Amino acid sequence: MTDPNSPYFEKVLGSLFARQVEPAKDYAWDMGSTLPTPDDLMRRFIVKDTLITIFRRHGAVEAPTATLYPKSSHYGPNAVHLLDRNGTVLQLPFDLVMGHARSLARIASGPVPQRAYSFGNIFRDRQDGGQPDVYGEVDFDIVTTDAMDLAMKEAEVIKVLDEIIAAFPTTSSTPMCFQLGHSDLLQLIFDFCNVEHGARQAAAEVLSKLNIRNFTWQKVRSELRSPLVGISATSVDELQRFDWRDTPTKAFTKIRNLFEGTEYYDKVSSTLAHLKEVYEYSKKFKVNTKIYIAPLSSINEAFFRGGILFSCLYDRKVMDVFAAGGRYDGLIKAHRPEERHAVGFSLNWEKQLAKPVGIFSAKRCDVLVASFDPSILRSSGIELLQMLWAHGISAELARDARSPEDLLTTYRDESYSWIVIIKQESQLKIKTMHRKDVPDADIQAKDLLAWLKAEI
Amino acid sequence: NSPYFEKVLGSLFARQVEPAKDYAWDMGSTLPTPDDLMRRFIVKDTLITIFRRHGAVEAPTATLYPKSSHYGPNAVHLLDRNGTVLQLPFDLVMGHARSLARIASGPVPQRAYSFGNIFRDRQDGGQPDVYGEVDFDIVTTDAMDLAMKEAEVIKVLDEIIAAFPTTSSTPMCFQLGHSDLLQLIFDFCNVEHGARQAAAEVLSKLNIRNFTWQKVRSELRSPLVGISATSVDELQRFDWRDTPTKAFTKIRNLFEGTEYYDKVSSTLAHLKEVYEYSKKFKVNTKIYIAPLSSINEAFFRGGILFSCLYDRKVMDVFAAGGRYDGLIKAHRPRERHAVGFSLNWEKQLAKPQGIFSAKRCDVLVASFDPSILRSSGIELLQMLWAHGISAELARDARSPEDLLTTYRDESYSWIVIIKQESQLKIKTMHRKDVPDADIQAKDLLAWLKAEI
Repeated sequence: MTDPNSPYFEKVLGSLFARQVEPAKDYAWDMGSTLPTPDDLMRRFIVKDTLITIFRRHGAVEAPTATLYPKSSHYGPNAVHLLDRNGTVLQLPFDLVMGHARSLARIASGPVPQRAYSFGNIFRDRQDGGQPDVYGEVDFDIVTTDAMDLAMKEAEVIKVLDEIIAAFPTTSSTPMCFQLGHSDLLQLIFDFCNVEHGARQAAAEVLSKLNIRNFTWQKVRSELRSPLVGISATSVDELQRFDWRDTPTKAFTKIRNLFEGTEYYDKVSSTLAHLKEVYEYSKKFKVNTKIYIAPLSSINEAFFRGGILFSCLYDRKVMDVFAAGGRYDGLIKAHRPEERHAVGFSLNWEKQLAKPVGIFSAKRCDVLVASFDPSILRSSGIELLQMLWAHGISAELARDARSPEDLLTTYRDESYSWIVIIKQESQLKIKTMHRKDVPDADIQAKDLLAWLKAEI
Repeated sequence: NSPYFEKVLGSLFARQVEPAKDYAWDMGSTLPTPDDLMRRFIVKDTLITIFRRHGAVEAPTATLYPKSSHYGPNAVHLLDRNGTVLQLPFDLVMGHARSLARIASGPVPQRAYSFGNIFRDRQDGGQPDVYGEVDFDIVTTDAMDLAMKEAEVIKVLDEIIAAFPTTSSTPMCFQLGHSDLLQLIFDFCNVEHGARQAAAEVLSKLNIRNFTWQKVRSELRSPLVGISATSVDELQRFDWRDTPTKAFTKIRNLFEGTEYYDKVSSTLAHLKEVYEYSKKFKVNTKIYIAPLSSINEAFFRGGILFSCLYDRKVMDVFAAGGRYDGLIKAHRPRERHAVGFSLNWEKQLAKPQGIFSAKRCDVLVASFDPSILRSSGIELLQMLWAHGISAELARDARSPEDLLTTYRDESYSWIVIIKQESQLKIKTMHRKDVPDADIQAKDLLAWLKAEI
């Protein structure tokens, strides 16, 4: 109710942007700040590198992401908000689709890659004056200027996620499933159950948790019955007639049977044909993960108004989300002040794929170059290194050591494929570390490249 | 921080966006073309390959932190909910030095690279300008072999130079200096301390893009800096570069008989050891000593400074860096040592049969029957993907001339056309002397491998 043009607003802005940071807040910013261990970092590199290999098979390129933009009303206080000097409230990305949709709505007309992936940061606010929590998210998006084969693009996105499942150990040998829904279906269900328009976004948000982390229909009913949402007891009864999932042919029949005599039938039928087409394309793409139709699917439905929704789940007795997405044509249109259509998923790849709970056998560094003579180390050692780098072999110089025992103790936390020790008179002792049945070999320095190549 | 300042702050963060401001934010914005994005992938992929040879891993980069007094109004400044003025990265070294001073995570990787964004503030309400910077850093926990680590950073740059077409056939050079050398020159030339940062900023342009000594002297004598004419004359005695042995001799001669001689000589001995390690690393690009080197010297206080330059008649900067141990200490609250470089890799390397012959997509799967395209086409697609072959599906087309006209702005290695009875017509597009071939669909995989 405050006057937005109140002159106290400019007074405090200029006053605060003139203040230098107070020391208590400067120290509080990153007091208990920790960095991932270098073993975490190598795991992150293997995951990212595997992910890009999958994306590139599809002809995708990396696209840049928006870092900063006017706040969206679609987020609560755990989004990071910041003020620029002329008073606009800005946010850091909370997900990556918001900035991508805004960019697709606002950028000048021009060509955009059809298939693109992006690695960006998303942020969570903490209320202790510390820096925001930061997380790596990866998106894969298919953007077209024509509305042709919309269901086929959607099935390719599901296919990419199926390829990711197959590529990683945390997902390759565990039950996963896809659950497909559709914003038009959900809104027609809301029409069917006489859910008041002012309550639907709140209802969608509670439903997005249904059967995730043991958030059963009883919990859902509570929150929908709370006066913060305010759904009538009869409407919740009707919505519960849709609390199920099933394989597609069955689920399409159930749904048509639920809407049989209603005015909603033709629109639902259009929507089920689209899901059917997606399901059929997924069979052509050879998706191995089980597909379910879940009519109350609603994760981020405000972003996906008018389009398919999908989530990929850990399909165990208690389920959790692996990735989620949908067609966000409607989010693009809602941000226009050049038709563009987009479907994609978002994935927290570090949490789901990189944290430990094969591809991870790759070493940070294959060759350690060492010598017990400090002066040989800093001459011949350097000359071997640049040779190995010139032939694509990963290699690093050791610190000084007095004996093999002392060297391996110093490097007890590291893991190499080979440890090369430079002796006097151009002779190399090679300790093979990636096995244990292989004895140490002395070779001539001139043969190091041949010996390493022939070893593999 | 009276209850006054809070109440207005909370109301500021509740205020709705002005429509004119919301439009201005990204009115007129662009993305790079899809061709630029593929070139960026190739460059980034080659860079990472170089870095991984050294055992390096990618380290995360700080996105947001309390504002540094060193930047002016072209750095992006933002207020958080507690009224602290924060900034977006203006460069990557500031964030890395803060982290190394403020975390206690014990072991950090010794060799690391990072790709981050840096930002420049705009005046017309538009979003900040964004640029992609890449850094390579070597971080150590003792003062042993600092010069060897510095020479390795220089060798990584030499490997980048040899790897890319825009740098491997152009005259390039390294110019080496040292913050202690620069500050001893300032003492020798009687340059007042309040003027040294502005002086070092002017000197960082010396002979870059025709910024000759005449232009430097004008700025040094201006109110931007305010150095005496005597002091500028003495500084000109250092306006040269030479190969290292000859450079060290000239510098010792200029300082002979001064109180600074000992510290100069000690500093020259560090630079000689970097030069000697560079020869052992087999650095191919010419190395010069340039006593007035000063790019970002405030970040490299107490450490070596170096730039990598295009060495044509008109010179320009490729990458720059230095040892920023001193920036780390300056951020300790109320040891770690680091050296590295920074480079705008998109501008220098991605801005345009070579690394850039790699195809965005090797196979286009087409058909002139829409139901075959959407049945057999999908099946061939997933089969190609499952064997690591990059492939995409064409839109509908009525003839090969229509298909080729539609895809004029793309470049594939092969166009596979599906027709009746599991017959494929394969057009070879990466050569020109190769005629079309019809094969059985069950042989597409073998046929492709028989060509590469």
